[PDB]
Amino acid sequence: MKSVVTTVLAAADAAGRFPSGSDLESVQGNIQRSAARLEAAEKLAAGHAAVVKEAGDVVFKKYPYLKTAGEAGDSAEKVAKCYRDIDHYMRLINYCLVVGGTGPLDEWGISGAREVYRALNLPTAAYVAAFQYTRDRACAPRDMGPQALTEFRSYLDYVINALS
Amino acid sequence: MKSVVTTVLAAADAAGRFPSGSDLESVQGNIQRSAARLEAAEKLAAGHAAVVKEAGDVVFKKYPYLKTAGEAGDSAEKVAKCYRDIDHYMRLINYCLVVGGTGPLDEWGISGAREVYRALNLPTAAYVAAFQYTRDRACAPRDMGPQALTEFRSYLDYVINALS
Amino acid sequence: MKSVVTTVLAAADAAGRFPSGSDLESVQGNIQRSAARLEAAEKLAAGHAAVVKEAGDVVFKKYPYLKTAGEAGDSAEKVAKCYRDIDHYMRLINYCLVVGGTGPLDEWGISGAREVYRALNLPTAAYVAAFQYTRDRACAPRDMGPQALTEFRSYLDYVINALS
Amino acid sequence: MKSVVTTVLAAADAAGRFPSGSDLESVQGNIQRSAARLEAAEKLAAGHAAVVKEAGDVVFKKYPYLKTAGEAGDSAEKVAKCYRDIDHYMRLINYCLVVGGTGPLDEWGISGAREVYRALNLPTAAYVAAFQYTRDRACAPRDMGPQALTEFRSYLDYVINALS
Amino acid sequence: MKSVVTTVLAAADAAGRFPSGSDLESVQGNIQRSAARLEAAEKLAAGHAAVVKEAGDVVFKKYPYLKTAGEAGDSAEKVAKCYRDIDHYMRLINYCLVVGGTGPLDEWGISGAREVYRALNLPTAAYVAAFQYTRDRACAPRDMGPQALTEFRSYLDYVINALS
Amino acid sequence: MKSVVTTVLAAADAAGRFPSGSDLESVQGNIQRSAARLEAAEKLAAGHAAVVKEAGDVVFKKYPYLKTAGEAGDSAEKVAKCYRDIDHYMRLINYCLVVGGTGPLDEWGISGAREVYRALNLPTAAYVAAFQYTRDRACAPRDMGPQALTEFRSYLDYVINALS
Amino acid sequence: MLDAFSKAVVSADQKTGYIGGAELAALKTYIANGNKRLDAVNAITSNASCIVSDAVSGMICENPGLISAGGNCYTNRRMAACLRDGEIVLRYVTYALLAGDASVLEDRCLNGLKETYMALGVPIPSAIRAVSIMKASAVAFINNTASKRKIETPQGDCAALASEAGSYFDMAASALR
Amino acid sequence: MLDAFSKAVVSADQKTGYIGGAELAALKTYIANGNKRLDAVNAITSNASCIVSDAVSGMICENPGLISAGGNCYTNRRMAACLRDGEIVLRYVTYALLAGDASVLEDRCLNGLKETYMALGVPIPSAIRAVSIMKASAVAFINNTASKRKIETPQGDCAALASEAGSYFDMAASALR
Amino acid sequence: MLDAFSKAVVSADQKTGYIGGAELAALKTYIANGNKRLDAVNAITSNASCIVSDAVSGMICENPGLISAGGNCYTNRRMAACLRDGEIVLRYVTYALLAGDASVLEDRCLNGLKETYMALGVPIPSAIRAVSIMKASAVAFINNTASKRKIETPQGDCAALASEAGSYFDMAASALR
Amino acid sequence: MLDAFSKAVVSADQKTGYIGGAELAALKTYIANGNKRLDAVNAITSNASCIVSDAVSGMICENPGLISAGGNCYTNRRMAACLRDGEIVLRYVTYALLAGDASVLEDRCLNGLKETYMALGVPIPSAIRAVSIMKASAVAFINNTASKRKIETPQGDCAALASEAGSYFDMAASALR
Amino acid sequence: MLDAFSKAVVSADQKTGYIGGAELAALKTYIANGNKRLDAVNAITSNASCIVSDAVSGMICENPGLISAGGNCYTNRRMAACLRDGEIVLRYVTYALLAGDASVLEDRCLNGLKETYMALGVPIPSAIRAVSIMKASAVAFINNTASKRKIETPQGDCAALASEAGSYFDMAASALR
Amino acid sequence: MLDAFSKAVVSADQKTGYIGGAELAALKTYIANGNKRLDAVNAITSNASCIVSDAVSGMICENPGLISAGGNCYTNRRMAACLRDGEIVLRYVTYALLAGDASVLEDRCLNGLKETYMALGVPIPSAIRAVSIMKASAVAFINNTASKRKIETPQGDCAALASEAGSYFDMAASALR
Repeated sequence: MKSVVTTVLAAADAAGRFPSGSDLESVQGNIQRSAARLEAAEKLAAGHAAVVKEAGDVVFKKYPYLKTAGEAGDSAEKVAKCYRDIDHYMRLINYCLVVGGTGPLDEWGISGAREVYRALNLPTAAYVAAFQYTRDRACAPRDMGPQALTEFRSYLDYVINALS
Repeated sequence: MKSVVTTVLAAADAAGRFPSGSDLESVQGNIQRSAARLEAAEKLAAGHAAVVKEAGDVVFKKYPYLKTAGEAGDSAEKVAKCYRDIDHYMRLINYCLVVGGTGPLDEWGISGAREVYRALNLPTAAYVAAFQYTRDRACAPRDMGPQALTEFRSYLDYVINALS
Repeated sequence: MKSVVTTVLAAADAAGRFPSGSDLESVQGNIQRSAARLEAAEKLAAGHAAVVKEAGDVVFKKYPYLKTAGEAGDSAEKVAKCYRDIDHYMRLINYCLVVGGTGPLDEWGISGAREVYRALNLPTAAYVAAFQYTRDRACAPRDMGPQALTEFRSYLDYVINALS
Repeated sequence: MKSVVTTVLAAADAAGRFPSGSDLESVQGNIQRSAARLEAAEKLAAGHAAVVKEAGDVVFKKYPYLKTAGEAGDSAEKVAKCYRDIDHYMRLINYCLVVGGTGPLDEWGISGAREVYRALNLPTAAYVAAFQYTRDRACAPRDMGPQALTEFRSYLDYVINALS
Repeated sequence: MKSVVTTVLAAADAAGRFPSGSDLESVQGNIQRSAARLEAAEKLAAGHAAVVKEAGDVVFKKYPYLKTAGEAGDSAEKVAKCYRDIDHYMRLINYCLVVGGTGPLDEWGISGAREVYRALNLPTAAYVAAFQYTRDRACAPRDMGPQALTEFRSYLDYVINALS
Repeated sequence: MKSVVTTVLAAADAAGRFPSGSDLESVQGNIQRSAARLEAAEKLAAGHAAVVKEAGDVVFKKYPYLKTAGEAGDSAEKVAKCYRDIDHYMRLINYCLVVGGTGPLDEWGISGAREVYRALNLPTAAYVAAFQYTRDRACAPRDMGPQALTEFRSYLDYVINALS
Repeated sequence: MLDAFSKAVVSADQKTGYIGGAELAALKTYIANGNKRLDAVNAITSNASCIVSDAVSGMICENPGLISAGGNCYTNRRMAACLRDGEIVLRYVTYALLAGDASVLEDRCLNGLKETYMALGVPIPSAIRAVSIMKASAVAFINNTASKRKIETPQGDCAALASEAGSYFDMAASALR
Repeated sequence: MLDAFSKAVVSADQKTGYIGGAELAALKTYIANGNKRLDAVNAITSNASCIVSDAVSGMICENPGLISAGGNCYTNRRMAACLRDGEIVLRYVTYALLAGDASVLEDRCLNGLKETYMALGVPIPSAIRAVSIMKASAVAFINNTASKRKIETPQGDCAALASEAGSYFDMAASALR
Repeated sequence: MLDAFSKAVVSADQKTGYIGGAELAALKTYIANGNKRLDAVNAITSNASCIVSDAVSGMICENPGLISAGGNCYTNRRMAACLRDGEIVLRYVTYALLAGDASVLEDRCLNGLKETYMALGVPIPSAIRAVSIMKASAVAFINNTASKRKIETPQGDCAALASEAGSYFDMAASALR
Repeated sequence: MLDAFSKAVVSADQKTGYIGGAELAALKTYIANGNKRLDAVNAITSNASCIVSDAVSGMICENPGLISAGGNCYTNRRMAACLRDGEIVLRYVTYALLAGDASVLEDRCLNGLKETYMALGVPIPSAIRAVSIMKASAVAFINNTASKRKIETPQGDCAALASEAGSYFDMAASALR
Repeated sequence: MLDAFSKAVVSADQKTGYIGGAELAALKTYIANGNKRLDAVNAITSNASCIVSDAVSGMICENPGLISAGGNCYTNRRMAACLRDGEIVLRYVTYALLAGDASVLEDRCLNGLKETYMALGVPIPSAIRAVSIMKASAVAFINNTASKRKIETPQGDCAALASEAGSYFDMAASALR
Repeated sequence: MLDAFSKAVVSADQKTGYIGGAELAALKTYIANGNKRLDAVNAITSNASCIVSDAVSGMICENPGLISAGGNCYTNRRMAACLRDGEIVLRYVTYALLAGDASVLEDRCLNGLKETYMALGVPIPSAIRAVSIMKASAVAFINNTASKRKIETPQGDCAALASEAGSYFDMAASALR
């Protein structure tokens, strides 16, 4: 799972090397940046219910066609799966912020996504609208400090780019 | 050249990835640890001639058999090359301290050394003596601060282990 | 380009073989099925402009959200590109019907399409609607004979499945 | 085993593809050509005794040296093995005509043949004489129709070329 | 070209090794066995025309069917090529005897022979007869010494086995 | 294990060949050279005690620094391991002389040696002094005949070159 | 791989026999039904994406534990792998139906699959259900009885072809049990 | 590779045009002559070993320098390589005739061959003669005028197919000049 | 590859010199501006998909010949390849900006690219325009002047970083001339 | 591989849970002890050659049969292989200590090692002793209690880090039993 | 692989012993018989094709079921494979006889062969018979008692060499039981 | 590769001639001098490490620019590569001397070396000097005139072998010009 330490350890292992100065120094960076991203993680863990509801509501306000027959939100149960998916992604974002890298999103959210969404008629623009809204709705200092906001927005942008 | 940033970039490049959070965080580690190692680099730049003379003097005091016929110190020009080599390594340590990684030592000092020293009857114990002495002669705060000393000693130990 | 003859020749070539009985027999299949597919090709050549207009009209009637700001049909030039793309695909279907294989669609229409449509925010459902409508609008003997219709529909389904 | 369908299926499988138009069309060719080759198969199945006896008789009339000491027909039991071999090949030709490709001959008759005949002092010209005679003895419309004759002769020529 | 020295040198080269004891010892084998094989080489150089005529005469006496229409000896120019080929092989045996290895036969006589002789309807038994006769016609001490005869016969058997 | 016969057999096996003339001839060389090297083997087997003691004594006379604290001969038990190592090598030299190639030394003495001696602070010059002394101390005809001396010295030089 | 004709050749060869009148007659009937077989194949391939996605989704809606934490369709990566496997099996089933013989399916797909799934932890009862739904699906399209999509073919009977297709899906299930 | 139909498709595509009308008429005529084309291919493949050995032997009997020491067909290894190349060229010519287009022959055989032959010291004038003999041979079998072996086909005219086959052998020779 | 520090090391090594004093001062200032550099990189990576699609679409809307038959962005396969190259170039530019040195970009991307594009028939003037649009785009995001999307960073000046990023796009264009 | 943080993520994911206050607090403590962990790693790496050579030599001096005829450290080739293995295990232990998690050690080193050693005839009790000596060694250097070589670090307590390191060596031993 | 000399070296090494007078004497005798050993090898190699073809044919004439439908020598492909295996075994037997040691035969040929044959369905009793016939054959040629072909060598006794050769064929048989 | 005998065979083959008489006499004399040739090879191989290190060190002591920064032997990696090349060239020279023919040296070492050295920036005049020093060295050992180390051989003259060895070193130098 990609993080500061697993990336330097995988490079060390490939070269048959003990950890050396640049490896330890990399881990120091992880120590420095942790306060900002763990602040963001904590805010998201405390506030996810309202974040997920706003994001889902925005999807269907932006794309009411999704509720029409033959589309991805054409039953209550499919509408709920959409909000569930948003919840899954926000949870994966919480995990990225805790780990300090994209591993959780890469492995559990992004890999295979395009194939699944294609097979199930799930337009990627719906997901993008959810994340773009979430990104731009958040503000510092109210919701978190400015560096925590940078961290939060970076993972949202990361998933937006993977889907667009 | 192995450093914090070239290691994370080589890993991103092998995966076809843009720099992401953990790469940026690694580089922040650079910014935290730089003061300690650049202090060591500067002290070594200023004092290298005296450090090299002490180390070379120690080699030939420990191993006076080197000055006898058929050995690595059996002419004035060969003795002078010994002190020169010690200076080369200290200069490469200055470079590692600047870069924040083992790259300069790896590429310019360690690679091929065992083959060269075998071909030329240069006992590795002589080099180890020079570096062990240098490592243990230095002290903080006299010569540099405590963390600068940790950095200086780490690269000396790195070389010792590469010749051991 | 995938066709009856290029498939048997690529297999003979990979084995270092002259054409043999089963290769010649395959090509006889060409001769039997050509009338049905060349009839479809000719009808499509004669009627493509009207078929394309119907299909494009259907896309924007089904998905009027495409004409709103930030979407794939939000300018006159972008709408015109949509109808153009539908024409491109129908022209590639004409080519598949002539060749007796999927080669022209594979190489010139399908390869890279998912990457292009993702980059440009072009929902695949819009294309699927165009092809499903076209497939089910046609009928025999009005527009062409029954076997010609089977051929026409097979390539439309081929494209639908490639975008699904 | 090489036939119309196994060749198109092996190509589809290598490319990870479902059967498509050119594949079905290939199988149609198999349907068209079947009457001619199955006519030939049926005539051979009904008439093989006399065909095999004529062919074997011709071998030893053309090459009476085979009956001399140290040669391939120098006992009654070896002469019988020769007629047996001819019978094996005619049976494999019957199978090729049924399958509509060279698979049965390739796998069960031709592969390893040159190695075996070299090891056992079995001149390939003897086998060639058997097949050339068989090919040129047959006629349409008496023995089969003209297209059945083309099919029959094609597999005889195929084995002649594999042995010469 | 396969010989004592090229075999040990190719093995040293594949291992990145200087010639060592067992390589030098192998080459001493050269020096011991050379007298026997150079005697055979010289006798063959002096007597090759008479040896070749005997062998070719034997081929056409054993297999007079070769002179009949459609066979390998059915013109004066084709018969002359037969005797020429026998001379080519004896010359290659002279070369093997000089070199102390099979290299000249391997590269210039055996490689591709089966493909050539199949394409041109040249029965391998005819060649085997020529070499078997030559091998068993020679005797010691009349034609050469006993060990020279062992060398001469070894290369004739080498060719016989390559055509068998 | 590398010898005259195993080298020609490994080359034959790689090419799928039976033993041929150059292979047998190589083994003849082994027969010729055997008297000299087995003479050397026998002298070494009878005289190894005094040879090993002289060699070890010479190491520590040449390099008395080895007996100082922190060096490879700084206990009686480590001094004995040095003489033991010399004994191991002389035994491996006896084996090379018996086999007629470097196999025993390559596999049991030289492979991994540089890594082991580096790890354990065992200067290669000490071993070289032992073998150089042993090589130059021996003489013909007193200790063995001149060709036996050439054989004995060749394996000593071989190990000297592997360590220098 | 074998087809319907080479399968008959393998049987004749086991008896050192020529194929003639008697044995040839069943094969002529196979040829006479050839156009229908081509239509049967087209019915599945034309609907491949729908067959697979409906079957995997049905497997899941009948066992929601598959998409719960630690379920074997949990995460997009696993869901994508399962959809892929659904398509692989369907693809080999269409190969078998075009060839008129199960060997391509057994040799290139089903051999080793149970062992693969046991080693990965892929739940076999659930896979067998996915296969069963694809069977229902594929057979309806062959018979032109699918509820939401029709296929126009000349009027007639494809019951034998639908049963043959069904049998290939049943062999997939049997190879996992 | 391209065939006759995809060659037409490539031209139509350069014009962003559909294929109907006049374009189709030539292609429908190509299909109508298809049985003759199959017989033309059968004519060559059925005689493959004969075409190649006769052409290479012919090249040699007209230039016996080729088999003197330092001739390019000297030693069995060289003669085998030359016979192999003869067969390769003939094989790609039969591919081109089956496809009704030279692309397979140009792309997979003829491209780079002159440079290969120049680098190896293969005498190009001799290679061109071997190709010319195979041309005469193959064309004779297509037209059923071969002196020692006939082929029974329905009566009619294969002049266009014989010229087309000849044109492919001519492309091989042109590729070496 | 090199970074800003190892670039200094290579120059010092050419002189057999230690790094202290004046050499170190510039490098200490590089470190002091490190947070801004991280934000500059974040600016581009966060907008990667937008930079590439806008640049390639822009190249095309200014030269619609590129999407006519026989234009180099004609067919989805070519358009996909061009979008891919856009992304590759942008990726190596972000690597260069993170490292503070062009070597990764020159060695792993730009070396050989002109010759590749010349061999394929990729129109270099069009490629240079696509690079120029990505430059304008990336620089705007670094400076926080993009018309449709802003990025919140601590107030200050990133002019030097924007010029440096621009210089890397300029190297790509120079490499193609 | 996992680290201390991704391990907590795997646990939260098994519960479909977000990581917040409660679970985040233990991880903040891990971060607060980060500098010490870095020192602990440096203590082992700085002495790697000494740790390995002392452990293999100690294993041998306690069981001289290992260097007798047919012992598994007999010949320079085997002795070199064993030293190499000592270093491999130590290297993976340092990886685990830097990551704060055993997965890299278990997955990339210990998985299959017992089976490898049983197949080769490598004596497992002796390997377990080599590992035990490295454990004593490595822990002394972490705690700065090594008899012949000291390491200057800020004054404080590394008992938890020394115990964690010890546990990774114990897992190596357990994987061989 | 080992030879007669390295085999003695392996034994001495197990005892930490030098090879001298006592042990050296048996090896000098081996050297003195060297010319005979060379003749013994030449006797087999000179007749390799005959030994193999006679043995496989004999195996078959004693068990005609091998060439019946479904017999393991049925079809030219299987017959060719069996002839090839006969030659492989004979080739390794000649290697052993030249080296004076069975290790090359055991290590490179016989190890795994029984398992290979069981997995393929190659009938082991029949293989053992083929090997037995080659043994009779090869031994007759060594002793110059073959009925149809003689070998002229200096007069003397090769009984030990014939027994040694026989033993290598017996090891082939034993490895299959 | 060729040896002295196969070189003669190649010349005879160009003339379609047998080797007897006068051709054989020179070759019989080659065999008669074989023991001296073995000693000549032994002379060089026994001193290999000494020849190479002395030649490379000699090249350097005469041109100390080679070890200044930006000299081609600067850094241990370059010095190691240069020592390696010295050894490679010497190895191929010993092969040529054992074979009595330069082909192994020309084909496997010298062909392409000038272009390799030109592409890398390896200074050819310096490489030629290193080769010249190894020549002086190797020739001295062959003639038993080396100042610090003697070799005992039976008394006689090895002038022809020394010139031949010298000619091979000269070919290496010529190959670089």
